[PDB]
Amino acid sequence: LIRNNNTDLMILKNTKDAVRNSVCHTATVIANSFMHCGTTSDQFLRDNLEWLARATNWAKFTATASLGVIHKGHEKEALQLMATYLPKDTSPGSAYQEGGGLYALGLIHANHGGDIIDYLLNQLKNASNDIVRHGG
Amino acid sequence: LAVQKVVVHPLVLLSVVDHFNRIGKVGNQKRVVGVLLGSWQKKVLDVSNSFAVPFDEDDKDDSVWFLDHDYLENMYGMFKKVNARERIVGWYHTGPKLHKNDIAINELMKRYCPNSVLVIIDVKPKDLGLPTEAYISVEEVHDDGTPTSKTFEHVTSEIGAEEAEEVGVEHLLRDIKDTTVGTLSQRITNQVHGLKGLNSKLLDIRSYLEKVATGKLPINHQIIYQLQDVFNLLPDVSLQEFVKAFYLKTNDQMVVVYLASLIRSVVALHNLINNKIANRDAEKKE
Amino acid sequence: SRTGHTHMPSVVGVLVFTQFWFWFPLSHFLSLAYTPTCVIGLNKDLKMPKVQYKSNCKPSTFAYPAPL
Amino acid sequence: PAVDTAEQVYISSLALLKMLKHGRAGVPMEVMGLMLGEFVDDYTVRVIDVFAMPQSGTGVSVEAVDPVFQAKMLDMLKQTGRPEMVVGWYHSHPGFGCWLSGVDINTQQSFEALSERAVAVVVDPIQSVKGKVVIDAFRLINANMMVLGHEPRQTTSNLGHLNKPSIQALIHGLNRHYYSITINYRKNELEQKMLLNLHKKSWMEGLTLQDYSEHCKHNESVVKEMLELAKNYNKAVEEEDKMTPEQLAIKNVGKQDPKRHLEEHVDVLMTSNIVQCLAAMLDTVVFKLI
Amino acid sequence: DLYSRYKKLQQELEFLEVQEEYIKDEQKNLKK
Amino acid sequence: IPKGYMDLMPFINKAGCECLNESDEHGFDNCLRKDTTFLESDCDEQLLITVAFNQPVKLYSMKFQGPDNGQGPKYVKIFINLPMDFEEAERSEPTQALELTEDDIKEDGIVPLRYVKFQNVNSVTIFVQSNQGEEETTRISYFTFIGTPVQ
Ligand SMILES: [Zn+2]
Repeated sequence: LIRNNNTDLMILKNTKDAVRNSVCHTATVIANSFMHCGTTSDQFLRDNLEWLARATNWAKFTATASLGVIHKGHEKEALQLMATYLPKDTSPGSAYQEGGGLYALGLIHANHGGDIIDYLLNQLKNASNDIVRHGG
Repeated sequence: LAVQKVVVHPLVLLSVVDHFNRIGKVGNQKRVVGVLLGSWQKKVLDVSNSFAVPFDEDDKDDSVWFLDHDYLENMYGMFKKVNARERIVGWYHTGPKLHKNDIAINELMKRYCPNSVLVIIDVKPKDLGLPTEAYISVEEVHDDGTPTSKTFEHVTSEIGAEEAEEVGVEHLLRDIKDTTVGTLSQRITNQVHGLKGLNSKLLDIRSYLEKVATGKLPINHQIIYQLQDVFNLLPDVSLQEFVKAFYLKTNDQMVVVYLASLIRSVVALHNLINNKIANRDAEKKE
Repeated sequence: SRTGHTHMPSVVGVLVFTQFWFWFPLSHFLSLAYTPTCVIGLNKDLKMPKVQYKSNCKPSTFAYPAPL
Repeated sequence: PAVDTAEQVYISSLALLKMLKHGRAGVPMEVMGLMLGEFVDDYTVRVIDVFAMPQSGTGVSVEAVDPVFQAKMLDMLKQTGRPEMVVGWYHSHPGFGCWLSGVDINTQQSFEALSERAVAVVVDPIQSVKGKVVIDAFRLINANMMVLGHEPRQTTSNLGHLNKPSIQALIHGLNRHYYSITINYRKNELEQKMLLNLHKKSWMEGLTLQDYSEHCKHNESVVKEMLELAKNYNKAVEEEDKMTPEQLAIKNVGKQDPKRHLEEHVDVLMTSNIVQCLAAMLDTVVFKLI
Repeated sequence: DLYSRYKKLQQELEFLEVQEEYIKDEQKNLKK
Repeated sequence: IPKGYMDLMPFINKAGCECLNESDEHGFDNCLRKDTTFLESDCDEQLLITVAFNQPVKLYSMKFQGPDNGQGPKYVKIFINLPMDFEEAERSEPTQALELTEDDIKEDGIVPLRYVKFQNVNSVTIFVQSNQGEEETTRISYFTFIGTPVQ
């Protein structure tokens, strides 16, 4: 999928300008993860960072989780890949991102959690927020 | 008597069930007693609301029982402010049958309503009968010489609803109720229920006579007096006059059914003609 | 699957995706159903050789849509 | 934290009937009351029971909540096993749809100051018909949050957009000053069977035979009615043979249809006579002297 | 292909029973 | 206490926690205390505790400890938010009937609770149907409920 990633970013952009609601906002993020599933290409999210910041609450959970769909099969480095996107500790509204990162991690290792199970088992154990336990 | 019929509204049944489910919680499973509110129209009672009252009794002794009558007055005034036309018409209790101490409780309730009507509202979903049994206190004057005593006389009870009450009830019974069944099917189901109700009541009398026969219960001589009347009223369907009249009447109704069935077949053929004309015309243009 | 086996992640992914009705984040489970459409050539060394397969049909009957 | 469109308001069978009974009795006054229950979680508001408030005086509008009446009723209901907090208020809108007016918005702000998740339920006892009650649950939109460019509540599911908002409510400020919460109903088996007793005739009526003098008279009259209808029915057959297809319905408007009344008379008579015959035949063996 | 036609017809017959059972069931509830 | 769930003993109304069939010399006040003093009964080993909370509170686990002499509990029936006369406990539906084993009743054993049924608990009553050694009376220790407020 990486080499043959013939995605069309003009389709996504033409609908990004048509996003006026939170439901249409989160739809594009799920749409973005769909057209880039397994391609490890977050180009749309990189070039629209200020637009992605409009997502709040569970839209942040969905947006962070979209990373795992994009990076499905990226077994080589995912703990460092997710930690690169997400800082370790953050106070404001980070439960949705932190929980979304855990459920993004499982999306990367779907049906193939050979060694990430131990990490997800620890984080779920040492989890305090309900949202993070939801993503974990 | 003073009460000809008691109409108990679906709100009371739901309220009484909710009273039982909230007092008869993990605490206990005794009977709960409340106060009935309603209006009076000619001689038919119109029980339409109720509120719970604190109540307790001893399982062993029947003379030991408590009813918060001050609570009764406080909530009645609370309810009177919202709906002044709804006065106290009696009390209720969810006991599956009567209790020895109801005649004492009715005396307490008789102060707030002289013609107080006790309605036993069975929370358990009985299959054949209505959950409500309306009783009124009467002074039974025995002819054997035994002194006149206060007893409960049965009053026929019916469940009827207000216009908005029935609107909500049909909303809650929208899925469960099957209204597709025609009237004729419903009437026959009424006859089956009538047969079932009679058999159950005949079984109750037989069970009572069994206890009397073995000495479990004493001979009443008022039930037995009534029972002779029941068996005397049993008509003789083997009489020549009755059988001829029955045949005379049955044939009178049959010809009307025959005429209506004859008309039905003609109308049905008219419908078939129109359908075939419509079908033939539709294919001619297409 | 191509052989005919009931692909467990594909079945699971589609059902949990249909639960987006109750929970939007559940829509990502459809990634489980995305099976790549490919022919992977390999050698005895489990590496990918430069092999050029031939599709005996027109290029346009199976091709990416023309970009706008 | 943002409210969710997946939030549901659960009204019990008892609570629904009390608002309909109080709302209909108080037509057209916007008769109000308190909804008792429990905030189960961030997505459920249970309305176990309600109790109606008195009307202070004349006026078709929502009056202020009387604290002494509220305090006394809550205190007394706790004595009969009702220790449920007030989760909002209800009031009636007798025929003009379910929405919140200017007075209702101020009334709801009083509850939202005390409990942030209080719900204003509006019941239309006039527009409610059997099997479909016109009810709606509303909570206010904070003008500060919506003006800045934030949705009043987050959408994480389809559950909040299954019911299309009515034009009457959208006219009166829906999705501008308040939002609607989807209402479900908590019905159990016990309460459903209890309500099924409504209009359940006594077992005596099933075996009760209609008066034979009136039954023959009714049979007499209706059969005579079909005598004229059959005469008219013949005319309708010839008339409709020569009738243009535009007149199949227009010409039937305002003029009685012999075929339609013939079927009704046939249906009534055959139900009447079969039941009378069947019940009579049953009674001859059930009530037998031998 | 002679067995396959016989078995394919058998499933198609059995499906017809399923369809005709659900149509009668739906008609009952459509009347409701 | 288990992580994320606090000891709810300070949360409860000490003035408002009644006891039924409690020997005067060792009572409810000594029961809640961590020290050696217990809550013994007078009429029978059968005993009924009533505990009313200040604010709505969830109960995750309890530590209903008793001495290992045999007077410790062996049958605890827990009732939540009753609208209890030593006959109801004979025939009723407990929220979670609990057979407190010797490990459960020692100084270190904690007893898990059905967190599903213990969510909105404004007042809780615990009943001791039977003790371990079939003695005339029972004895308790710092009976505390572990959980979090409803908030
Ligand atoms: Zn209003």
